[PDB]
Amino acid sequence: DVYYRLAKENGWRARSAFKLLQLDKEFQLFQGVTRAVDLCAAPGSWSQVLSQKIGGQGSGHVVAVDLQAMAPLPGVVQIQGDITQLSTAKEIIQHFKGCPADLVVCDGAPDVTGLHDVDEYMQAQLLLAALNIATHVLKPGGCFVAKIFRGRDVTLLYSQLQVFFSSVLCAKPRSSRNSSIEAFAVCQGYDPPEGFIPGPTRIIVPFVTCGDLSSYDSDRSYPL
Amino acid sequence: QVAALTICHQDLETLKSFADVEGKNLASLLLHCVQLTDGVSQIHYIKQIVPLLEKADKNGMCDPTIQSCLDILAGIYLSLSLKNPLKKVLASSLNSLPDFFLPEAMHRFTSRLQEELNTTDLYSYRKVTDNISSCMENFNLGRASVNNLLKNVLHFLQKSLIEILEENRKCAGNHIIQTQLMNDLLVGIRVSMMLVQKVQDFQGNLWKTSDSPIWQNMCGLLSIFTKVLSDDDLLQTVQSTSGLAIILFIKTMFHPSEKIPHLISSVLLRSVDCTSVPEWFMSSCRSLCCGDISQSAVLFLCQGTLAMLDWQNGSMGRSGEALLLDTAHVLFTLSSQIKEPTLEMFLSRILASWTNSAIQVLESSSPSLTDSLNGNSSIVGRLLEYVYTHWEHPLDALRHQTKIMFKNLLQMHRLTVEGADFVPDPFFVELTESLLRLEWHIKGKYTCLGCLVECIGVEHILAIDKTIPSQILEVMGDQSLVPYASDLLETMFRNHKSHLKSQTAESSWIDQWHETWVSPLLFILCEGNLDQKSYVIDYYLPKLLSYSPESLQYMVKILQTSIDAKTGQESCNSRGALGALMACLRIARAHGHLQSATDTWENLVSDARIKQGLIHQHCQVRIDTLGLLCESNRSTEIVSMEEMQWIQFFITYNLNSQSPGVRQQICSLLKKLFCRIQESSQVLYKLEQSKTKQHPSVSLQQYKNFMSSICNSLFEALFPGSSYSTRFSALTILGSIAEVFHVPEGRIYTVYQLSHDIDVGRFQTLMECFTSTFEDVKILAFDLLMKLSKTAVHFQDSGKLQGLFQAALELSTSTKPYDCVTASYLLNFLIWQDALPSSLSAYLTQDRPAAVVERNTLMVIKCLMENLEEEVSQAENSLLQAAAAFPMYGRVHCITGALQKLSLNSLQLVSEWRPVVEKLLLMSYRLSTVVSPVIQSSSPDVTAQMVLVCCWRSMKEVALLLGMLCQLLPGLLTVEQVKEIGDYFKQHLLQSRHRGAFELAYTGFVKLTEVLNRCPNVSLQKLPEQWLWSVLEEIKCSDPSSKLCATRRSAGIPFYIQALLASEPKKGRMDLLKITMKELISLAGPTDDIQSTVPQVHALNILRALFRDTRLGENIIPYVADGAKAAILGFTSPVWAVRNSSTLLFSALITRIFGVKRAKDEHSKTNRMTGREFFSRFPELYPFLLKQLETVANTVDSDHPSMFLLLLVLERLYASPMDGTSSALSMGPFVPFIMRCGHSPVYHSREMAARALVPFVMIDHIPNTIRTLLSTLPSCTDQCFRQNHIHGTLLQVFHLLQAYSDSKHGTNSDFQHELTDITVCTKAKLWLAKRQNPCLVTRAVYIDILFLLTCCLNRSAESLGFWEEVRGIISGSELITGFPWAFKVPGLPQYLQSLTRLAIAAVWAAAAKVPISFSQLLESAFPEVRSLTLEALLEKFLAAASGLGEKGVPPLLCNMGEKFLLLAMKENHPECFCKILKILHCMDPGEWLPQTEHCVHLTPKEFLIWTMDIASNERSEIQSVALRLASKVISHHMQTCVENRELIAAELKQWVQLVILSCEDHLPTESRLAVVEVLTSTTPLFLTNPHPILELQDTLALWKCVLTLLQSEEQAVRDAATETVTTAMSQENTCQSTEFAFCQVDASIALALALAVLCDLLQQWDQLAPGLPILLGWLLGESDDLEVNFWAETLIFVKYLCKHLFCLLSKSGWRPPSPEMLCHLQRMVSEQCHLLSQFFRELPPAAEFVKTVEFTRLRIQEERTLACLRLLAFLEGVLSVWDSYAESRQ
Ligand SMILES: Nc1ncnc2c1ncn2[C@@H]1O[C@H](CSCC[C@H](N)C(=O)O)[C@@H](O)[C@H]1O
Ligand SMILES: [Mg+2]
Ligand SMILES: [Zn+2]
Repeated sequence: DVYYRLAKENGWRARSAFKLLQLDKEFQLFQGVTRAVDLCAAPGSWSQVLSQKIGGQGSGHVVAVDLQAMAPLPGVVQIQGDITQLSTAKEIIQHFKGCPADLVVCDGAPDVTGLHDVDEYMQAQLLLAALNIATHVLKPGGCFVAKIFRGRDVTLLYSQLQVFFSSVLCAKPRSSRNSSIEAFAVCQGYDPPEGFIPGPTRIIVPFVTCGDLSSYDSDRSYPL
Repeated sequence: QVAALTICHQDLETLKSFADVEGKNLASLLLHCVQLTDGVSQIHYIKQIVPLLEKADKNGMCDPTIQSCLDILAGIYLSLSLKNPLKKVLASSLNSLPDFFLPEAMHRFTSRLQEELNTTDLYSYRKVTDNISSCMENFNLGRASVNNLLKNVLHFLQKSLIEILEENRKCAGNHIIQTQLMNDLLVGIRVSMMLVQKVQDFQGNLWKTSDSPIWQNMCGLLSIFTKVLSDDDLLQTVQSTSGLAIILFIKTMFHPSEKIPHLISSVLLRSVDCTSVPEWFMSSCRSLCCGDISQSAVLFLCQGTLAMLDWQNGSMGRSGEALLLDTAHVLFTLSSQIKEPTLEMFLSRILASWTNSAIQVLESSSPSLTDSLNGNSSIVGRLLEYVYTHWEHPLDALRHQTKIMFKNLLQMHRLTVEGADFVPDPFFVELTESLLRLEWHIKGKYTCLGCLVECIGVEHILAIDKTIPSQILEVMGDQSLVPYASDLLETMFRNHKSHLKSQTAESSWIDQWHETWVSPLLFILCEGNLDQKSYVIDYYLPKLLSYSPESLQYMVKILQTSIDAKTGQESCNSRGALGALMACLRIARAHGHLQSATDTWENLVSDARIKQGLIHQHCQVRIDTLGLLCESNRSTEIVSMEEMQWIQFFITYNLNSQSPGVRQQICSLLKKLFCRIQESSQVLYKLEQSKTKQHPSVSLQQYKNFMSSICNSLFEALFPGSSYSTRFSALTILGSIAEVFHVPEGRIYTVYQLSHDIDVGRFQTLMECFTSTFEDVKILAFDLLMKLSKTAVHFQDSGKLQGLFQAALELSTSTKPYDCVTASYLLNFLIWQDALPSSLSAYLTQDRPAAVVERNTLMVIKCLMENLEEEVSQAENSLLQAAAAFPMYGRVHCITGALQKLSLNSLQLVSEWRPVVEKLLLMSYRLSTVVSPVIQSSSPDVTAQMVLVCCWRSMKEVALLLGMLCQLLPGLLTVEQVKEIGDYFKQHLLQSRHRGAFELAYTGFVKLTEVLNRCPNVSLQKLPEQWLWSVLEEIKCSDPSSKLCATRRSAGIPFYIQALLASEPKKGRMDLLKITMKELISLAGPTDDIQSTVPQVHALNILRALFRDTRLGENIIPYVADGAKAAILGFTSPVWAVRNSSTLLFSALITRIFGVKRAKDEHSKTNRMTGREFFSRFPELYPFLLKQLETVANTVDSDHPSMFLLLLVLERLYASPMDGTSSALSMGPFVPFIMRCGHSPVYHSREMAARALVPFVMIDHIPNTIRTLLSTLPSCTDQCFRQNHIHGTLLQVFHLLQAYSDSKHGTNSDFQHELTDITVCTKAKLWLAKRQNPCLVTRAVYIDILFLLTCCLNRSAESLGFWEEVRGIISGSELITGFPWAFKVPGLPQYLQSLTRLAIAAVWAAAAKVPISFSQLLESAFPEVRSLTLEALLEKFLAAASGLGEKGVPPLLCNMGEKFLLLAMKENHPECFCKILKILHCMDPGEWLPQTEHCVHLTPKEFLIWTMDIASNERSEIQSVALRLASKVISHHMQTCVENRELIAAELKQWVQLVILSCEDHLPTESRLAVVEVLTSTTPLFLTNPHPILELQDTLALWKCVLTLLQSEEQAVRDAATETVTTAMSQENTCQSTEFAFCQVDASIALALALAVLCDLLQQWDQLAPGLPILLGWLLGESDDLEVNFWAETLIFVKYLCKHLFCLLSKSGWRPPSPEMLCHLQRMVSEQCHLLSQFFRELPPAAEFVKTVEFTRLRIQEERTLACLRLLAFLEGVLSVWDSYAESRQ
């Protein structure tokens, strides 16, 4: 490919940066974003893109979190920890009392093994954690970008994501390897349920945590 | 090479006392022989020895001189090793001694052998045993001697074996000594068996008395054999040979011979009565009696039983037959217990041997044995079970043995049913039918079918199904199935030919044969896909042509016709005919078949056809034509002039091939051609000196000219900026020339010498090939330069070589990361040709060219080391400038590269090499200490990135240097130094904490570890095991505070363990592995201690690596099951880390068990194995899995479960179709639990359970299973509804129905009744699809079931009731009503898609004979409903309009133009807008364009403007679709009326600008594909129009687009552009520009052909005057005027354009009228020449190496400007600028 070179040639810590930029020019992610959250940034390339495209104004605030350590950037605050753990979730949400983030990105992935079912399982777990963080932070009508692994069965993930967002789109930028099954779910228009706090919730939350339909079940014949 | 004969010193006087100066006696001949060195004339004198003895047959008493002569001969013979052919020479010579001299030679050679037998040195035993071995084979001198010394030789063998065993048990610890001792044991045992088998003394009893010394020695030998068999620390070869020997001795030594089969039987059954065996047997074979022998012992004993007993002729009788059956029983018992891999291989061999013995017995057996050995017996059933279980074993030997067993089973059955009436036996027919049920990816199917074909004949298999040959050919596009398919097909047609030449005896049979085997082959060759063509040509076609060469005449006549009919049409079958003909002709010529005819035929090939093939678009056709020209059967056949011209034509264009395989094939064929030239030139020279043909001197001159011109072409191909493939090909072919014509240098005549054609400049270019960015090119250039003669300083003066050395020194310290590679190659070149400066002699203190290269290496290494020491000190001072100015890794890389070329084992200046190695190690450690803290931690006009590059590159270089130095065989390397190196590798690779120094240190450590294994010093070869133990006990008490990191899949510990385990000898002993796996499996097991998590984590991290390493491979199988258990049991652990590690390990285990994926997507059944194979290989998983499954099932109802992994395993097991016996482990019990797992509250688990249930249900049982599954669903009036349960049941029935439909589709006719029952059952519970069901997911799945049922019913023709129910479902749906509540209810989009699919199906059903209409589906507010409807409409339109297929649009879609026209303006969803535009493009513009005026209020012109606006703004697939639509509209406007050409002018200009825009990057590949397709469709209008509509600038812009896409980096665009060029050359007014009209050509020649056509048109339009300035602007390359490309060279375009411009101007004499127009070109060209001279002036010396990129771009610009000057000067005859630039440059 060519973007592995361009990552080293330019001031990008990894090739993955070019995946974010190519998702702007096709979805206009950085319309009016002022504060954004970056999940699972290994070297910080996505954090770098966000800082250069939002923090260039000066007031842009960016929070990056990963399982590993990162080289610090001007205008980005780094957190090391497992976003699956509740403590990391709490300290992340600690940064967003009052003003909520306009954009939440998640680039995480497990150690991709090659057979795709286990990758979907692990990615589903990571996406559930990321979605929890999002719903707990970003402002309604906001944006949530998340890496997914498009395998044979992707309807469930789309169904779950559609509940929380007005628009859900699946995109594969030019920088993504054509042999790889990775893709990106871009979620436009955060539209949380009316009775949802971080009626409708009793049906949605069980279905989003897992494909749990044990809310339409009944002990008497259904009304007509 | 031979070994010089030697003699005993004290024998000299003994042979001198009988020698004579005259030399009459044999003694003088011995003197002459011994005092020699050549082992050739000695052999001659050895022959003449016999006549000397023969000439004295009168004395009557042996002469004492002859006595001493023969004694010395015997002594020499006994002192000769078996590796010396002279030993066999004098053996053969003394075999022919005269009969008079035999007794004295007997006695005296006996004495010599006897005194030889009394040796007592332990390590001299092997020589004595070898001597005894030699005295047995065809050597009558020694046979009588050993026959006279049985007692002594037996005593020697016994004592030697005992002593070797003692020494081996005493030398424990050193494995080289142990290996030698085992080999000595093995030769001793084999010699003993030889003696017992091959001595005419053991016959009769004659020695069985207890007092005989022979008997006692034999008993002692038997005891030793038993003791060594029962032993287990020896090589398995020794034990197996011991078992053979035991059986042989028992057979020999047992007096009541008829009781031998019974006794042995008992020994095998462990049921021998200690009170009935003879006393000697109990004394010697106590282990065999009284029980307690290993399983290996019984295995090897039954092996020996089969091998060493007489099974033929029925000597052993009924007891022999009983022994055969008992051995079979014992072998089958052992099969289930043996689990060691090597023991499994041994068991396979023994089972095959059992089948052989059964064959031999069965040829004269009793009728009772016939019943027990026929094909329906239990024994043969078990054997077939073994074969079916084992044909796909990973070990190759296993599979080969299974093939042998299967063939022998069939032979056994044939022998048992010899009383046969009609040929097809029921057993064979049943076996064939069962085999034909397997899929075509099962590799054992092919071999088993081949054996069956040879058993029953292929006519019956063809009668069963006569499409089998086609079915086999269809899989031939998949490599790794090609060999099996080819072999099966070859067996099939050989048998068929033998069958047709049977009773029907005429000549017409061949016709039938042809139509069975050749016609499908021709169809594949002409019309198959590319991979299928290549594989059929490479593997299958040669077999068919070789078997029946007379079929070639048949094929050619068929193909030639199809060629000629092509010229009639000016079809695919007529298009692929040329390639097939070339393939057939190449195969025929290379095999010498009837086509061997002096320029390949008189008329099969013409000049036009060969030129078309050589340049064809398909790589295969080019390769086959080149092979037809290049390779011939006769290796010295003359190369004709025609072939030379064709080869030059080929070389001109085929040097830039992109496929590495294609390029390699081209280079190999050219090398074959050069070999033919070399070998026939010798024949020509011989005829010339021997004072129709053409006077061979003429042919020699032609050869010289041809080779010189080929070299000219190859060296032209090395222009600046040339591609990687062209440099690769040029250097490869040049090296091949240098190698091939370097043969006759010991000879007298050579037709060509590459060295003569090497100028100074060609040498400069070859050295400059060292600057290429690809290492392959560097290597090829280096090899070629080394192959040349008189090159070192002949081509170079001292000053310029000193400049080269300075350049290499400067490149070794540059910040660019890859300059050090160039510096290393330059330095190696200077070293290996003694071209170093003289000052470098000042570094060392003082022909064998090895010595001088070693001295040069030493000097350069010392210089590099001095520089490195200084730089490392300054880096210690401050690392910033070290990373900025002098990174230290370049010198380390150069040092390692210099050392790599030496033979480190054979140095000669150790006094000089010791201190240098010490200093080297010290500096390595210093540098590593300097740069490592930066690499574990973060950063400490110099960016941090380049600091990190310096640091990790230094790490890598130091690791590689240490790995190199480890190969000095520690001497120059002391043991302390090796220990320190190992400690260095351990400190890294376990404390790195970062990705760096994990894979960095691994390679060096692997090198060191392999060396440590091979080392003979004992203190060193114990290091790996000690290190392994140290790290294991480090792992147990991990203490998470340690430096070890969990991320990056582990703290490099897997790499450490892998490297240590790599030391183990390949397949040798593998004892470290057993310890490591025991400890790791124990650690990974469940732990009560909470703190014990970390030892459990690392284990699963290590185990994962161990289960994917290729070296451990088949040695790791006996642990898979255990590891599997761990992973599964680790999936339920509360801790997250344990579960994640379990997941990764389980992935590795799945890959190890089921294999690598065979195809990209489908994975139909390519990675599944039957239950029988899986549970035979891992029998301890059947209970476990079953138990575990039950557990999670019981958790579902009573509520991170491990259901996922269990189901994922279970989905990859299916039932064997050819299950001759019922499933022994009976996967059936799994079904009830799998179903219950479908009630999980987790969506993924329900889906996985549905998927996994499919393999566990028989196809004929799917209807009943579906009915009983549906019956569990709640009726509408029920009171208990659980949504998860309903969803799981629905998923199960959906997947079951889908599996059912994909079979029994056209195969059966009875499934109509079952489908009726299924649809009745579904109709019984349709209520779940209507609106009473509150959740949409369940509705969606039920509607999917209904839709699948509709698809089944449509192709299978009650149905009326089903259809009206479906209509009722659709009518009441929200698709019509709409969704009332505005809440995002789960499953809504999936529900809408299911409804839309069902609704569209209903609409099609109604039309073909209505709840909703296409019109009102397209108006729905939901974008996905519209998208699905548009997709259905689009596929209909495409299938009806574009891919006509003699079809039209269905009557329901006739007048939709207005609707889509309105939708296009209304739509806002891009994904639907693209489909709308595609549909519009699919319809005829003449039917919807007139309606544009009122439908959307747009005239056609402004509609066109609208489409172009869209195409100009968007940047996705819609861009390409809009461009296609705009082009179609323009084409319509132009083709309707002649008045449009004036009212579309501005639109035409805008369209041209749009095409130019879409040709560029930052757009998808589809945009460029669309541009090419558009241009192809409108060539006769915008490209080759006799009267252009556009202006000249626009026409040339379109042509420039064509030419620039034809050099695209991506293959599809290039192929499409070549199709455009073919259309351009095939037009009516351009059929004469080239000679390749109506031919599809490769892109390389497509560029030249396109330029030719364009120039011809420019002349034809008579608009040359304003055309030339534009083309010259192209030549100058207005882009620059001051990521690498793998295909496009600028100078290729420049060269072709310039050449065609010259040809045009010469044939035209155009002579520009007005100089002022070209004055601007002269101005700009002179300015460029001035700037280029200025730039070349200010460029440092040796800039070819120091400034490669700038130098290369300057050279390309210079070539452009020189071409333009050449053209301008030709036109003006300003050459003053030409002369000034030539003087400035040259
Ligand atoms: N459970 C988890 N919590 C936090 N980060 C995780 C995680 N699982 C995986 N990751 C992170 O997922 C990333 C995988 S690749 C990340 C690429 C990075 N975003 C870039 O810009 O290039 C790694 O950073 C890994 O640490
Ligand atoms: Mg590194
Ligand atoms: Zn006993």
